[PDB]
Amino acid sequence: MIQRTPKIQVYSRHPAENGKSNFLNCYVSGFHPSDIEVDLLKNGERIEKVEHSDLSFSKDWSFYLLYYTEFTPTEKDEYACRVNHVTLSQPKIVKWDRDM
Amino acid sequence: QLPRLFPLL
Amino acid sequence: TGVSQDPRHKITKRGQNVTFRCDPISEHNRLYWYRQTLGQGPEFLTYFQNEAQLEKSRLLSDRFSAERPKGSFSTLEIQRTEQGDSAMYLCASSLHHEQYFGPGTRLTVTEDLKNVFPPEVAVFEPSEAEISHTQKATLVCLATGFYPDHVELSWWVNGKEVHSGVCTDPQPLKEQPALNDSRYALSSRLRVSATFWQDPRNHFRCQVQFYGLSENDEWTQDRAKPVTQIVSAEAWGRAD
Amino acid sequence: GSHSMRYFSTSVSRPGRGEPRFIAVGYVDDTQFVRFDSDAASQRMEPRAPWIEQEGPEYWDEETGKVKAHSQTDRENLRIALRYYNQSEAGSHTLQMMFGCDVGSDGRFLRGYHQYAYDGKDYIALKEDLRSWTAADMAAQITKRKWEAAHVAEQQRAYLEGTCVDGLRRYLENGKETLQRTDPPKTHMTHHPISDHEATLRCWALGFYPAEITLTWQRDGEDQTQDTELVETRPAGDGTFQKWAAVVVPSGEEQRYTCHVQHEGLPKPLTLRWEP
Amino acid sequence: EDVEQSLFLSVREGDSSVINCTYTDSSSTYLYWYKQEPGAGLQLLTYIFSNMDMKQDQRLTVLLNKKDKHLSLRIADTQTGDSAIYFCAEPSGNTGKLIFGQGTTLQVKPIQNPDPAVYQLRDSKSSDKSVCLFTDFDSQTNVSQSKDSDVYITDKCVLDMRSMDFKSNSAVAWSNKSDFACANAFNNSII
Repeated sequence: MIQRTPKIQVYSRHPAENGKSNFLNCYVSGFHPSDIEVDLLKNGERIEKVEHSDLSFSKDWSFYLLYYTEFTPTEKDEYACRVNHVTLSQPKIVKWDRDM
Repeated sequence: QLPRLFPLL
Repeated sequence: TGVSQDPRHKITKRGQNVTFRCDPISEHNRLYWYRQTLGQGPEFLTYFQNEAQLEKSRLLSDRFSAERPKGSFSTLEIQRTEQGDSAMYLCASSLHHEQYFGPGTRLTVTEDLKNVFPPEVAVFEPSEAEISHTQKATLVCLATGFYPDHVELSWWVNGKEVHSGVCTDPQPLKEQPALNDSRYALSSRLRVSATFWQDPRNHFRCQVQFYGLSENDEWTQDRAKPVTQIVSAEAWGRAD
Repeated sequence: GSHSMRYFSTSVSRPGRGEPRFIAVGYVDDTQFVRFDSDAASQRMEPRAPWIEQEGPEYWDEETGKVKAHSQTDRENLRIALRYYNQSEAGSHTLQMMFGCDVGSDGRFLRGYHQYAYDGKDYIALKEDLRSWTAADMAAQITKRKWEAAHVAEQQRAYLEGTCVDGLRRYLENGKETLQRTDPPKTHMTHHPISDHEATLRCWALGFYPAEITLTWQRDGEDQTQDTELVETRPAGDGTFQKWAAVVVPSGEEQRYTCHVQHEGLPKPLTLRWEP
Repeated sequence: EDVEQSLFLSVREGDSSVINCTYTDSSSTYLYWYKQEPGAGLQLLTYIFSNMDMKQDQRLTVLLNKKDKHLSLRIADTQTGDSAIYFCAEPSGNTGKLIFGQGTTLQVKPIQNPDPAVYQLRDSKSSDKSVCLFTDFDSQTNVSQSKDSDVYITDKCVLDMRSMDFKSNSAVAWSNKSDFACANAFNNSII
């Protein structure tokens, strides 16, 4: 029964600068089957008002999903995406990195 | 615009 | 000729219940019920995708109920029948889009089972005038006073069914065409050569297959129970 | 040239937790215009693009009826797949379906698609000629013989060349600003020292539409498909897309490497070298 | 909103019969012709998909105009055996359930040179009962109804004797009453 682990990318919609309104994105793709848990974290704490896209898949039949929230970046604040899937023993955290 | 009939496997 | 329906014909007293059966072509996933009144196009009753009944019309009232328990066969049940229910009840199946229809269940709803009568059958011999002018002979067969109008008229010549020289009226005509529970009459012609008719060794039999009561139907009248039967009439050749 | 319309539909059986979940989404090229979610409150084909909201009342009633019928049929198809593979009904399985049509510049029918996968594997596919089927396994051979006997392909071809292309032409005229556009990529290079001896060059493409794009690496005009990293093309969340590719590089050797970008929105393919 | 076809079409044996039908939805990907004989059930006759202009099979031609929602059935060299009710059918909604026209009864008229005669036929079983046969009359004859409710007259019936290539129109009259003569039985105009 085909299983594919998600590829996880955490980024901003626009080039980040501190004080400027923006959107924090967590894109999860290449995964099977469709059940997946995604959270956005600010300094390790779950961000509450997070939207996500409608379940779709690529030609190769692997699913993809975008999770996003409005945020204003700062010097200090550390952002992260936490994913769990049947193909992971432990929730995977990927930190947001402006250099990416 | 969706079709009005889908096939059964 | 793959879709089966049971029974072919049915007579029930108004207010009684009746059940039809449809056996679709072996592996067909989609099954449809239609009602047809003479003169007119079939009207959709209901739709099954395997076991699931996904669509019913407003024609299908409380009294009407279809089931298809295991996919496979389907049954339509009418409760407390009215005379408006009298119709052909058709079944169709398909793999996808192509719909194959069965021969139908011809339902007749009558106030009373005493309203049912087998045909009387008479054969009328050719005229000498016709034979003189045309060197042809026409026999007419006349089936009268039957109800309901579930008959199949055939001609048999020296014990063998004929498939040429025959015209049977496409629809029986009512003895009172305005009344709702009128008895019916039906005529058929067999036309042969004068020479064939003029050999008295030749035997002509008009046959009417009547579809009437089942042998489990209640019956307390004195005249024979008008069950499913063959009534016939015959003439021999006439050397004239 | 080519525009495409695609519907992507997922059925997931959850035995115990009720009936299977069904999700369908529609795209024109890389823009979503509708969704249906069996589990949602509305029980309706919903708009998912501002430009589709001007479709009349009958559009929405019809598309809703047709996506609920699609729901039922793919629900039945999960149960048929259980039989064909002799699986228990205790298990959870995924049926995926993708169909739609392409038109050229001239607005003419180019291509049709009608494909299924069962728990993530190709099951059956309508061939490019739209006359016959590709079965990927022994179960799918049963389906294929059924479908060739019932003329399913001839019937689907009439939808694909008929209502599908008619829909696609209408959307392309009613969502003109969004759909009939190219946004060229904004490109740059970043350099990340990772050691005394090693470094990462990253080639960036931001804000491009449509999503189709090629980023390639060369070392002195030789293709570098080695120590190379290509991320999935990702949505910005605003109708545009992003991508990067990276090569890990010995220190001092940076100038020998070129990033090459192709996109419809670029007149000529770009070459980029590290030299800030 | 219904599938519309004409209720009745008369054609002469050997001529081409066209049956017209306007259907409801342009999105319908197939359209059927079923044929019904007096006794038998719906025969699936021919079909066409919404992306074909025309389809041929033996004497049958189907023409489709998807734009106007016009479907037509052409029978070449119409024979008396082509007499039946022709129903056009279109899929309705999302189940592939059919809606049907009311159906066109195709009456094929023999071209035989007429030789009209009324004969009296006597009951075979030693009785005093009779029928009148009005036979071998022109295919354009309107055999009108009885004024009298105790005189029964059938419709015009086409008989084919194949061994001879001989078609004839026939009608039958009978009555229980005494003063019934065959002379007076059949009122008919040649239209």
